[PDB]
Amino acid sequence: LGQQQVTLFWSGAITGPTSDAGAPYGAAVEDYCKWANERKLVPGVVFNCVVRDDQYNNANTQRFFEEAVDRFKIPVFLSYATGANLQLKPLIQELRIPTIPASMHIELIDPPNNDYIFLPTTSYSEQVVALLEYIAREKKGAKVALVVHPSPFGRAPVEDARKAARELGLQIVDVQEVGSGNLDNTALLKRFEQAGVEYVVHQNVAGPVANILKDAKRLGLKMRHLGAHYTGGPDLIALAGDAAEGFLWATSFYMAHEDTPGIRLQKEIGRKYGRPENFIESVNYTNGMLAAAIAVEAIRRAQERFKRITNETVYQAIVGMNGPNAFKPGFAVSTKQGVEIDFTKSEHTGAEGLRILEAKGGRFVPVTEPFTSALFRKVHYG
Amino acid sequence: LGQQQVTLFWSGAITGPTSDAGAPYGAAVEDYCKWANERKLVPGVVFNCVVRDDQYNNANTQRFFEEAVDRFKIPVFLSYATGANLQLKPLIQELRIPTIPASMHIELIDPPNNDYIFLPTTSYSEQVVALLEYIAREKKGAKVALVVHPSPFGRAPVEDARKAARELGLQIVDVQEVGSGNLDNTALLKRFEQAGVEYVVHQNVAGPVANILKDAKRLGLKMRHLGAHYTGGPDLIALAGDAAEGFLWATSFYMAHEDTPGIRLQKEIGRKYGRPENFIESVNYTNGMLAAAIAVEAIRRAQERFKRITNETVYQAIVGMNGPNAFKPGFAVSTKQGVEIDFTKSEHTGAEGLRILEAKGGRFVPVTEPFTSALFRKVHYG
Ligand code: NA
Ligand code: NA
Repeated sequence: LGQQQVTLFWSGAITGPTSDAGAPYGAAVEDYCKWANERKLVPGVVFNCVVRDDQYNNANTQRFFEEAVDRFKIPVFLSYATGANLQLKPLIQELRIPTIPASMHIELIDPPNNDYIFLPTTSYSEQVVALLEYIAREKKGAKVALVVHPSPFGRAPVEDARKAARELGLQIVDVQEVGSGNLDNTALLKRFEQAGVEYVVHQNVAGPVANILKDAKRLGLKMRHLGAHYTGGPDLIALAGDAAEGFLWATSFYMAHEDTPGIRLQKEIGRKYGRPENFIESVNYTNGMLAAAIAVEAIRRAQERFKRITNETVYQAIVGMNGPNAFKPGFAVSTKQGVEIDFTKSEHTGAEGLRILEAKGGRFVPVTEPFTSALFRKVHYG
Repeated sequence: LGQQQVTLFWSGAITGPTSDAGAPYGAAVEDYCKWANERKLVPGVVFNCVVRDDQYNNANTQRFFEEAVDRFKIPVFLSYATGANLQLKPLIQELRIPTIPASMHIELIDPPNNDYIFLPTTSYSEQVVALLEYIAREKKGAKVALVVHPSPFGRAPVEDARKAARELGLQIVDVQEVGSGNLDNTALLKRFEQAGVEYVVHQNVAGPVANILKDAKRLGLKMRHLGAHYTGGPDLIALAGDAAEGFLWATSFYMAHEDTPGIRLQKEIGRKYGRPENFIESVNYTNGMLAAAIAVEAIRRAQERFKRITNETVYQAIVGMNGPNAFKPGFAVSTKQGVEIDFTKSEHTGAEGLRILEAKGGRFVPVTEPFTSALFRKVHYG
């Protein structure tokens, strides 16, 4: 009765490892929550916006989550790191709070302790398998190398890739872990060239990838580079410049240059709060805005249906978010079959479609229609 | 329960332009704050820590500042951008609020509206002048170029530099402005070589400087590179690696590898709160902790002397911070006759000494004792 306070809490890497993505992501959550208040998107609710920088340290994330459950009574958890989410799964499950991660690791929505975790988009695995499919269409028996961030995040899609490579007749000849501060990748690239690698697939944030491309260009190599969600967009172009030309990127998001109410809104909100241009255009600002938008829309549905806002009512709002009752903010693509954001008790992936985009003269251009990977489902679910 | 709440407010670039510096700086403010609470530095008071990311946008900084005055009645301001500080001097003077900036621009403490602003360390102008002095004893009549950040921060020491150079018989042949995303610095460096530049002095953060060093190393160039406070430290090493070998750097801080209670405190505080290792060694983590330590010691002394914590009593505790009451936390160097941190109504610079250090084997090594530049006082004050 009257205005109530509701806490929207995100914990992730505004600084520290992976912060190329966590900074714009965190910023979008804070901004959207700010916009929810100004436009009164949820009648009778003022959002208390809590955005914590855990710097990719799982102990910081746990402490911030415990504080947020105990003190702020959160009905939802906007989370970040793969490693952190893996570690908190038992506790998330125990206290039944719906959790929407920036991490797209499929293991998060696999048993046990998976009833409350909802992936806004396709997983690292589907992305990587989608890219491998694209590789096998180009060139049979292609030699491919994986380069991966040194963490549970980098390692996430490695097993689905090996088994997909096997199914497609490709050979994964190496897998290397490369983190930030990779000033000189000469040795690694020379190793790949000796072994006849022809395609390098990346699972990383954009700074390590950019460094590798810069060196690749410098040395004049012919291997093609591809990458999953966090590797690309305008961020990669800004760090790699022309060394990005021809990079192939798998993602569920619309680009900054496409026409969508959601992309339009990201721009409007970004300018409103004076974000720098490169935040406004980041695909990760889009990514955070979708996560906060999902949370804010489930809170709204909870208010309309139950007139009470709890982990339980918010849960019920999310698992009813399907069919004609799906959420279509225009942030991510949809299959010509499907809708944009839809969940059920048994379907925990929001935007199940993705595309492959190619970097051309400084901009990522779609070279596919939205699609789902049946190959991913065979190798992963059997 | 029952404890007096004192708000410690900082606004700066946690992300956006200059964030290579602002992030560790803001992290140190927050941590020194948590630590004051853990240890109850000031009896009967709890510090509430408001650390805000303005992304180097002056409009955000001003809005954050006004809000913190209205809602928290802050007794001190920890500020950041040189540009934001220049714009706020009248309001700071109006509010009679001691302001301790990250910015070291000498013009902040020049009249008018300069009564409430205190530099913790040496200014940009004296660092640049000190460096030009190092150049003239090595090579009479040397050709030098200045490369600066494209903002008031970058341009801050240029007039003192021109003045000094002319006193020394050096020829400043070019001043260039380069910001972040300077991926290719070839055109600029080639223009330097054709102009016969033999020394490059940088006024900048670490990222752009690093990009220039790596290009210069690729091109086999032999100009010597030098830089003011924000250009160097373990952060420049991490970004530039070997290309930084030989860089000459002017700062007032102790190094991470030196032995000091203050440096010991920063490692202990940083590991206590799970900061990444690179933040913990950052000189800008040291720099922010000094700023926060001064703010906290002044509040402490105000409490003890006056039984009230206000903008007025904090100010009195700052201008009495001299002689027998000078402050010696051990973050910054002192001269032999001198002392670490001392202010008067008339002396608004804390640690007046600086050193020149040289990068050898990925570590900055002092190459001088602490000193002050008479030449700087000649050109700037007469
Ligand atoms: Na779905
Ligand atoms: Na002094």
